[PDB]
Amino acid sequence: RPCYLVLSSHDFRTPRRANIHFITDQLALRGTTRFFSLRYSRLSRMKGDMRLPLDDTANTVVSHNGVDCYLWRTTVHPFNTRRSWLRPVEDAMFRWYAAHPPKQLLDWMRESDVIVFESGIAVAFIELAKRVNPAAKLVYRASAGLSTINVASYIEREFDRVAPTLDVIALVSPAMAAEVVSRDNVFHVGHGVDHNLDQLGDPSPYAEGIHAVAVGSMLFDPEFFVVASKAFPQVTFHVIGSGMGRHPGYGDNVIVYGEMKHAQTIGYIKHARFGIAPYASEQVPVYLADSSMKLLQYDFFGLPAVCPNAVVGPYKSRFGYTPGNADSVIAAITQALEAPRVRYRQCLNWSDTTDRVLDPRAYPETRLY
Ligand SMILES: O=c1ccn([C@@H]2O[C@H](COP(=O)(O)OP(=O)(O)O)[C@@H](O)[C@H]2O)c(=O)[nH]1
Repeated sequence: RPCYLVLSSHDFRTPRRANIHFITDQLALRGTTRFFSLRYSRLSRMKGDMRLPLDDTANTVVSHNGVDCYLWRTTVHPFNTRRSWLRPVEDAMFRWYAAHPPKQLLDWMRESDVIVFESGIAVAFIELAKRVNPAAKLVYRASAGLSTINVASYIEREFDRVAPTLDVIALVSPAMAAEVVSRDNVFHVGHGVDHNLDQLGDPSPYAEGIHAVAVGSMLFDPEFFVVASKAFPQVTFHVIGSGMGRHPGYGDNVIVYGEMKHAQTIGYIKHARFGIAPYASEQVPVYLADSSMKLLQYDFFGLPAVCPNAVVGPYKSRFGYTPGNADSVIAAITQALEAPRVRYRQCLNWSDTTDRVLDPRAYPETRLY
């Protein structure tokens, strides 16, 4: 039993699990498992961080589902000011941040056999991990491209600097490789799915009729549903965890649900006629076609999908539209309604995914070079 440390600006305790949470669940099955949460400060708090409900636990270890969680709270955290004249202040703050890890981080690094750094702020601690524990296998999990996150220049330069020294760079999408300045240690590992997705998919939340589903708040475009619901009165749109309420534009054929536990979303997904990834913008990375979690979930079931053209990507059963263009929304839906359900996409479970995250060389198909 190996001991894992995950560094991320997620916190493991926050209710909507992201990819790193699912991986972390798998790590917790394999060995000790600590999740150290970064980029959280007093500043964070006065800006609406998802982690604020955890604030009274800050800087202490809390056990959550077999994971040791630590939300690091500093007074300020370094960030992209987005003003290129403020750069040397940024560099200063990132250097300062990186130079002042808490003892708990250092201890956890020392205790770890494997340290996973999620793309983002965690980059600032890769070198530190190498110094603290050169025996630790250093796994960078690229949930997102650095440029997409729009990290400070410091983090890009630092990532570029340290990236070759990482044991594993596990890209969610090969499309991320262009901006990763390393080769021999760069691997492709999607997105897992729950090993029991098919069992979770039964029963059925839906009565008779045609049901379409959207799950998730990422770039949530209510206007999609404004148009789609009006244009398709015979379709019931199930809008789950959109991060917002009932937009006044929604037709009565839209059902708006609060955030739903992942396992419970699945029946809504499996038994839908088609799913929707209503990203409000096409100013999105090319990799989002691969990295979108909801689209992966639809894909698992072969659920035809309506999504912006920019995230259709190299996939069947995705019908692109232009956000804000009613005609294209209607055309895409019209096609989705008639698309057959076929499981085109191979979806490894989270356990098999985590295996390849940790030892991609044992699975040579993951190699990008
Ligand atoms: O109330 C919710 C909202 C989101 N999700 C899931 O959370 C993941 C991420 O959703 P988000 O929109 O934030 O990102 P995306 O899927 O579009 O990448 C997706 O698999 C959703 O299916 C969920 O289970 N319940």
